[PDB]
Amino acid sequence: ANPNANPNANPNANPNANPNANPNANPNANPNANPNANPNANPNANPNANPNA
Amino acid sequence: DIQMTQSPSTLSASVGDRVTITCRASQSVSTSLAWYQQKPGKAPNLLIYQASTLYRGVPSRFSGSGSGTEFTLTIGSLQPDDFATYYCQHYNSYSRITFGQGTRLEIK
Amino acid sequence: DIQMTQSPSTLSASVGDRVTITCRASQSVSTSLAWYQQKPGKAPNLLIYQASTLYRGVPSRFSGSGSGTEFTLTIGSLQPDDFATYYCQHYNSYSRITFGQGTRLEIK
Amino acid sequence: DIQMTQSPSTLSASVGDRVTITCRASQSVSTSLAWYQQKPGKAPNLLIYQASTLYRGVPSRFSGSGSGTEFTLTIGSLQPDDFATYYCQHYNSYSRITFGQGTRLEIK
Amino acid sequence: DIQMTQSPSTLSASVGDRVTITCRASQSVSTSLAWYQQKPGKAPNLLIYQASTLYRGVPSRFSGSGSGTEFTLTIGSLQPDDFATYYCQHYNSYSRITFGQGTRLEIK
Amino acid sequence: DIQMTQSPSTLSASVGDRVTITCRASQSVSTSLAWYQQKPGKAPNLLIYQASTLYRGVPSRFSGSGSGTEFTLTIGSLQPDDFATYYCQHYNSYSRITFGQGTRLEIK
Amino acid sequence: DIQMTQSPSTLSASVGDRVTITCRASQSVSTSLAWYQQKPGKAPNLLIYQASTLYRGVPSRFSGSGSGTEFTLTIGSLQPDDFATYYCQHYNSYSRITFGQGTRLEIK
Amino acid sequence: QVQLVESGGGVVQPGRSLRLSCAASRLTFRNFGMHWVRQTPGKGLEWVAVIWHDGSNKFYADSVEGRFTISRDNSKNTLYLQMNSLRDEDTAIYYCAKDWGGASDRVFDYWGRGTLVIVSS
Amino acid sequence: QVQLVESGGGVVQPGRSLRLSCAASRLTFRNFGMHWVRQTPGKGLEWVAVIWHDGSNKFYADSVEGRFTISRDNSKNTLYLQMNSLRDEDTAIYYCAKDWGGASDRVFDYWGRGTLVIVSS
Amino acid sequence: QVQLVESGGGVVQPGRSLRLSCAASRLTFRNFGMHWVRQTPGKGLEWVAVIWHDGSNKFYADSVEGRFTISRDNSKNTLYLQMNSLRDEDTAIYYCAKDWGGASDRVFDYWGRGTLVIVSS
Amino acid sequence: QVQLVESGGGVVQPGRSLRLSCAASRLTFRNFGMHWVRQTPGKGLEWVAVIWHDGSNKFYADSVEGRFTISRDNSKNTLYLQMNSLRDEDTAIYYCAKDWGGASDRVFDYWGRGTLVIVSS
Amino acid sequence: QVQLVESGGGVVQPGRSLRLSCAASRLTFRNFGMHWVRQTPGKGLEWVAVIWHDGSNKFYADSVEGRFTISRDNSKNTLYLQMNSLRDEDTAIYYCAKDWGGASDRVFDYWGRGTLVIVSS
Amino acid sequence: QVQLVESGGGVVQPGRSLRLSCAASRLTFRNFGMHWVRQTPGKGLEWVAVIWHDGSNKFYADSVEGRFTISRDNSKNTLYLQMNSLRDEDTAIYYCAKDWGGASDRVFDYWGRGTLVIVSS
Repeated sequence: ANPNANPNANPNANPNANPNANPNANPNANPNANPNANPNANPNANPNANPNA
Repeated sequence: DIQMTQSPSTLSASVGDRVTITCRASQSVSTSLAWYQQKPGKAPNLLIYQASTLYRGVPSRFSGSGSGTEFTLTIGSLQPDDFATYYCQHYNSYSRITFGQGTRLEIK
Repeated sequence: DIQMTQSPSTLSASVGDRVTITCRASQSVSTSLAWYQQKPGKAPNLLIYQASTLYRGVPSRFSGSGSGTEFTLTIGSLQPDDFATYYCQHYNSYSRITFGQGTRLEIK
Repeated sequence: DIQMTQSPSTLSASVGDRVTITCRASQSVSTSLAWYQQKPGKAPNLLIYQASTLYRGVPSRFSGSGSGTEFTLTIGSLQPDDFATYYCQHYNSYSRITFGQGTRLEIK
Repeated sequence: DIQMTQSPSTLSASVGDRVTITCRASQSVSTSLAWYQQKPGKAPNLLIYQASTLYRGVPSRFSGSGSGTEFTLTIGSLQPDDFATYYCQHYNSYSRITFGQGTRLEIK
Repeated sequence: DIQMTQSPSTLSASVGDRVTITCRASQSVSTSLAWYQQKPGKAPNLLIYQASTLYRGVPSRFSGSGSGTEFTLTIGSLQPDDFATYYCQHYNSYSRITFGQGTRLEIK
Repeated sequence: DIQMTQSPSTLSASVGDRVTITCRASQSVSTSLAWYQQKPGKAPNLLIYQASTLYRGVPSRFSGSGSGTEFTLTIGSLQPDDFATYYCQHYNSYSRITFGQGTRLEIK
Repeated sequence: QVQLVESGGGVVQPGRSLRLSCAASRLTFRNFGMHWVRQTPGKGLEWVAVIWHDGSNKFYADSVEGRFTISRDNSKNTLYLQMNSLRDEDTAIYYCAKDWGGASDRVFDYWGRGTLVIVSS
Repeated sequence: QVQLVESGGGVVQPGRSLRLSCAASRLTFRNFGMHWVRQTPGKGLEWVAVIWHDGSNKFYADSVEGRFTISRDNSKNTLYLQMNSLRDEDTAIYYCAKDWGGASDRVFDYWGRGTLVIVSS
Repeated sequence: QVQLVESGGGVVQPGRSLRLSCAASRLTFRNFGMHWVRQTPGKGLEWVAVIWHDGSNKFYADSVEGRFTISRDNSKNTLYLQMNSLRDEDTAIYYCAKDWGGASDRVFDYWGRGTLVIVSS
Repeated sequence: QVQLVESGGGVVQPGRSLRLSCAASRLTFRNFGMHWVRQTPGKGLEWVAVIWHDGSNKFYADSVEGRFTISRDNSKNTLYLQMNSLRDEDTAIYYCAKDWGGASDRVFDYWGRGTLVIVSS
Repeated sequence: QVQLVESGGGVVQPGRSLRLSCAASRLTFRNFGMHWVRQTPGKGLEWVAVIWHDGSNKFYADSVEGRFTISRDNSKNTLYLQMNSLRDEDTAIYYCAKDWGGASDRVFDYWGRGTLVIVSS
Repeated sequence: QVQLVESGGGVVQPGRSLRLSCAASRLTFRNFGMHWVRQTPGKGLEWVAVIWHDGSNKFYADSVEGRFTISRDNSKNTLYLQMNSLRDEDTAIYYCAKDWGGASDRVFDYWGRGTLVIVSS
């Protein structure tokens, strides 16, 4: 019997795939988000503060 | 595409009767069929999905059946408000969405 | 949606017995099930998640197993406190969360 | 492979007659056949698929028939625009796509 | 430093026309942008601060809008005395004062 | 949470040998792992982060590798100092930090 | 910290040609990259900030480009005074500053 | 209760362009894919197109492949279908749609009112 | 230990609105997504809605789509579900919830007591 | 209205390589598998190769097995067929094709203009 | 070379409260997130809590939610973990820890010595 | 009406020094800040330096860091700017500037006449 | 033209302390942050530390945390770094630096010459 693949199998996409967002995602904050401060925060003073008394 | 044929084109009946509307597919669509009721001047509303399951809020007097290519929608007892145009719509995987011609229920 | 059906509707047993409660899925839900116990007058609490993992603080006499559409909650030795209503809840992706009808455990 | 033989190679005809073009398969191809019309200098255009269905946008004067190994394309009333080379193409399962030799239409 | 780009470089128009000059910053400057008019032989004079607020004594025909990176000066009705060089300036906190290239309004 | 499994629980080796310790994940944790060494009576210290990177101050004899759920800690030539308890830690995003049971290195 | 790898380590060229030096990032740094040139006996001097912007006083033959992890510093025309060690430095937010190994460009 | 209102219809000569909108109200628009359904005057029903929740994928019926472009904008809570190279077959009443959201059933539950598009001369 | 106390119940006519609250205590409110679970008088449990930790996304059961809206406001540690266009079915005992926080496990651990809502005439 | 333009033709000596392109326009290229069709100077038509929508599987005619490789780039909306070890029988006009999209009908509808490849010396 | 000392342990009855301190020395305390790691006498290591660099967010393991409250005070350079409603599964050695500082790497590098907390009768 | 006069210009060789003053008139110079802005012959404006009400701090542009030095003398109603290590790119008409006085507004109201300084040989 | 003078180096034994100074000249020290950069004998540049404009915040690399202490004195125009508990890897030429001053750009413009520190016995 024919042992090979079917070269005429439906090659197109599926136009009836589920077109919705997943109602069961992971609805939580990330506990492993970077908890540290930014070392590259601008360490210079602001030259645009008010120069008047 | 898969063409949908529903029979009869027109079927007249009176209040209190029982009618069955069929939908015939060109090829197997498993149980991926839906029935819609369109009253004149309005967009059609969902009646049956998965070819047998009752949609929410629809009176239980409608019943669906069938598998493969032969499917039947049965109204247990006709009511004055159930006179409209009925469409059968398939959503078989890898095939595009098509609708039937539209059966009409005419009073008496 | 996906319909959660669990059997039997009611199962009566005495203290010291072993009972198994099965939940049937309308379609495959992999292993993302849960079992809840509702003692009357109280909100239900969590017992099993992922259909096989025992929650924290639950007695080890509760056992769960199965995959696909056939799942079983097994109580190794029924205890006087373990008479309540049991539900099976699924959280399969791309499908909404549904619950079963709930089996009643009745003394003797 | 399945080698398609479409017969005869050339039919002269005038405007208004009826011409039938056949396509013979060496082995059963069920109903999976398609007919192409190639005007000179252009890529061929689809006319018939599934050996009996009319492709969208094709004038209804083209009609196909047959199943198994004997397939016929019939132009009911030939028109001056309908002079071109016609190819029959099969897409049977588990076999690779092949084309016919190409029947030509000659005026008068 | 923050580099703003104001386009067009030169915009010729007649009296009574409506002209709009833009000012695009290299990065978001909130609303901390100010516009000026500079006549030949004279120092630039302020027109708008906070990118929207009219300075005292400046004609109401000058109006400023925009936030973030895209800002615009609009003169609703061009008058003969508004032919000069107009520039845009930012004063974003933690950033030094740099200045634009310039749109010039020329007669006819 | 994610259950961290490291095997073997306890394996003995002699100085100069090659010993490899694996860590199994319940489901994929990308490549965010960390290996810890705990001498008895001492708080544990870091060897590998990101499942492949050697921490500064740690001898290059320690080596880790793997991706997905398969991760292995490899010792090129076990020295008398390296006799201790070894833990594998994961810090996958959106999941809580858990550890393994702790593999033990025992002399001879 | 990010290992900031620049390739090639050493590349020879003669005056007048086009020479390009790139630097690879272990993970995305967006566009917070900087380039430094270090002639022997002198501290490195900045050429490019924001991975594309030429610093003040920097000759126009110096040019930076790229984003994410792939960046390129391109020499418009190599000059006899452009023979030194070149470094790539990133200042990504929430990350510590690291430098590259240093690419040496050598006569002929 | 969720109502869908369409707009942008009228009369266009064959070969001109046209834009159709499906501004929705009280519907969690971003979570739901949307379809367009076309009803010809002969009371036939044809499906037009579908766009996913984020707009990642689109699918068109072959009768409008390459001529119809549908785009969804989540921010303004509205859907767009732009029509190019129309002809006599595209004169019909156009309904918006909203996929029911099930795992594998492509059925429509909250239909819109409908906007009429006429192609003639 | 974490207790959830819900409030805002009562009896309303069909078609009227009603506000509910789930003021929580001793729980890290901002870090967890929450649900609303509805238990019908027929002892059936039914899920209603879910809001993410920061309120970016909401999902509703189709039985309450276009009628229910949940809102989270982290500052006073409370959860809201405001109802529009109720009917006879919507009469049930309303529980709060708190998703367990697993990587992909949607389960409820700290259920609330329950707030009763009656729709009748 | 969906147009496929092919390029990369010319003349090459036998045994040399050559690259072909089928840059598509206005088609949702990602959803459709594509075919290459070769038309010999004898006016015969030969099917060459087909690639699926995402490139998961490829199929070749026995006359081009191991010498021809087809690849698809969904991002740039184009199709590639690279030929190696050419000979005299491969001199023909190469047509790009587009599978109709039916459930089980592998039939080409939107063909390209055509690219001529000459193998001689 | 960066030493973290902990204090405030002892033996308490179940359901009673206790305070822990993690006063640090020579470490840049305000620029680093810190953790609390629990090691049961069964030699198992379990993470307990983590607080961001200004204390904007706090995360706890599910087994300790609602019972343990942790906070940071940069001014006198110490870390606290206040214990409420304990039980027999909290008998363990409690380790202070410091997040390495990687962009996405949550690993502990300078551990504290550890303070024993025992609950019994 | 508040008028500001600059003086002290001329032509100097590169590397030489020069003092620029913009002594005020009818301005309350003591309590309110001053600005120095350069307008190159290319019609571009470049801010140079700022001095506060009491002269506590000096903020300079990067192109003038270490080559310019500004000072304030409130007693004589005058503002100073000193310049060293000059080169060709620093040729322009030098304009003393005066802020508006807003809480967060660095905008100019009473602008200078301008003084020309040339770097040549 | 802004030149940075750094001093205080020499050869020290492992484990002993050492003080490095970065006295500035003509640069506005108060309004600019400062950086220490270590250039190893293996031709590698490692960032060491940065101090804010007024000393409010202070950062270190992982290899020098707790063992290095930097301080900023605006009064006599110097940047200070105290160097403690050393071993062999700290033997390198130590560069002073000054961040350019951009809103989000941490790039050094005016490097120092460098003071070389030996750790040996």
